[PDB]
Amino acid sequence: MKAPVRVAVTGAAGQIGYSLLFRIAAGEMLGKDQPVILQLLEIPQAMKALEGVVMELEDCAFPLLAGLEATDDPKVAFKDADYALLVGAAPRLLQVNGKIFTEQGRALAEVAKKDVKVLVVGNPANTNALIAYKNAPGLNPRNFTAMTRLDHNRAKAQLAKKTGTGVDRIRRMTVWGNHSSTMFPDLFHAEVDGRPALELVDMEWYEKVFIPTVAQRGAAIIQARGASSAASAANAAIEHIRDWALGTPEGDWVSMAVPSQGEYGIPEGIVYSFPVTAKDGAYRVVEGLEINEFARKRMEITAQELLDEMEQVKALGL
Amino acid sequence: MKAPVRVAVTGAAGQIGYSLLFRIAAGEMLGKDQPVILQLLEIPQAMKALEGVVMELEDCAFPLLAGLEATDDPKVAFKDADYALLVGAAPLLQVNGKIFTEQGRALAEVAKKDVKVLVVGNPANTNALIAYKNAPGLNPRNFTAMTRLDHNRAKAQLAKKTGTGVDRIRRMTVWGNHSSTMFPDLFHAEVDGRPALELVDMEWYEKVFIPTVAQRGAAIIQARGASSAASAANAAIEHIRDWALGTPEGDWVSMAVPSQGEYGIPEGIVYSFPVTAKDGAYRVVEGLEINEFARKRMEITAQELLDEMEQVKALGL
Repeated sequence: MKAPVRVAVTGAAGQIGYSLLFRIAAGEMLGKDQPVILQLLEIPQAMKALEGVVMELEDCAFPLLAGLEATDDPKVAFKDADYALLVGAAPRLLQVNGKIFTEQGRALAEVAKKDVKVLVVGNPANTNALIAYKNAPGLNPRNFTAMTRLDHNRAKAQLAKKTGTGVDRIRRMTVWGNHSSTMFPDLFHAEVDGRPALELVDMEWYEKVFIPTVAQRGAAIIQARGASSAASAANAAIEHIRDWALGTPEGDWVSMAVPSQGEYGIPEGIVYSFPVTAKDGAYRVVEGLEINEFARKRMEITAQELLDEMEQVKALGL
Repeated sequence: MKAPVRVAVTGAAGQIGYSLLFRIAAGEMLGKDQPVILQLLEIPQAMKALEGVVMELEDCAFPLLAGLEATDDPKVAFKDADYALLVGAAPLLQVNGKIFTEQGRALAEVAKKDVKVLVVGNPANTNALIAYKNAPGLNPRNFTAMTRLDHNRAKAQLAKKTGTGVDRIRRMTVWGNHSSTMFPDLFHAEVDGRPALELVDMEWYEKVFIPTVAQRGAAIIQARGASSAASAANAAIEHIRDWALGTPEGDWVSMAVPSQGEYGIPEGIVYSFPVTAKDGAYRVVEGLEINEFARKRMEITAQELLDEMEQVKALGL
């Protein structure tokens, strides 16, 4: 019934975009009652391939796809966007990523809706989201986020498997920090069918199996498939946006990397994964948690990495 | 939260699978209240890649994915299957003969008696034929092939031309099979409750629409450097979904199903008809007036499928 919303998506002809766009047009991201207009962006070199993706989207005959355009100019892609998924990044320099997210930052602040919701997916996501909101004058910095939902989902999957519990009964999972080898999956607050996770697993498995498995999971899939985890990444992005926009379940929370306002003693400014609830299009960092020494030490090590990256970005005036 | 159903999918680590499995596991195919168990089949050389796909599905934390296994053994993949999506085919007629003879047999041996079978791998109509012929004990009526992609392509082209939403287009039909000689039918199709030819003309229908639909797959390969995996997967999902959950009232879809001899289509071949579906059963729309322009074009694929059916018999498949 609702009026259409505009969804901008970059890197739209790449593997993540190919897994992402069809499910967005199907209504899996914002609901069955919410028509979407897709505004897709690519580099000029990939525009030919992007037109092929457009033909396929058309070929699904999606009833919620209320509009569809493809461009290589950010000021057209971001034009009156309500949502902006920044999937495309440097092909793998902090130089290149810097120029992308500065350009895309100012473009968003130029032509997007004032309360546009921004999700950075391309790595390094946390620092790219930093560069982006930093160069987005007039836009609330808190509308800029980066994705740790995949680590979140990966962590949850390993816990369900270990405890013989369905994933739908795993709640209050948390991944702190950035999307990197220093990320911290937190089982001290996680619940398995209403029991504390560490009632059902002990510390040695946590430290020696669970944390390394989640942290190394991307490399394993690359090993098996000969390609990165596009589909589970895209599903993660979809859920990141969906929970942000439609709300988190009562009693639960998710991981979102957001500009730190100092909570849990995390340095201000940097984009950092927190436990969050979301309601009516707005997230709130979950307060009132107790942080022990093991958690604290690992949360600080991610923070330091992010602080290192921030001071390096500032070293280039970005 | 109904009891889970088992869904078998072959060629699971291929491009179409990679687009398929995640939407299925999410509940897009059978509904949000229907848990599924995915039983994934690949060839031995692809099992390593398939394990990667398994990891990825797990990493989505899908609440409706009640189970998940990977195997290179059809008798394992198809065990107690309620649905079977036969996506993997030859990467010729000999090779497909072996594949779909074996998979028809596996299905007979171990799948549910009322297992709904969808053949996606090309040439789908004949592969479905070989599979139902080698499936003693299963109903031939449950063996189907996909023409939903062409159907959907055709809708997309009619919508673009008339400037209306795709949701105002109903009763599209693509007769025959997934091939260049397929027949998209505008004589029965409707735009906003009006006959399509009151909104577009015969010349455009003839010289633009029909070849545009037939050449579409090639146009996508030319653009992406790869085939239509995602829209193919989407067509497969809707094929099953409409079959399972029913078609909208006043509407119908295309499905290639065993012909019983109607509409001048030789009996026994699998052939795309306009069909409705209600309660997991499909029914060919009957009593449509067919004109000679259409009949002639339908018979091209009807006769080329009949030839394939005879050619398959001569090879004892």
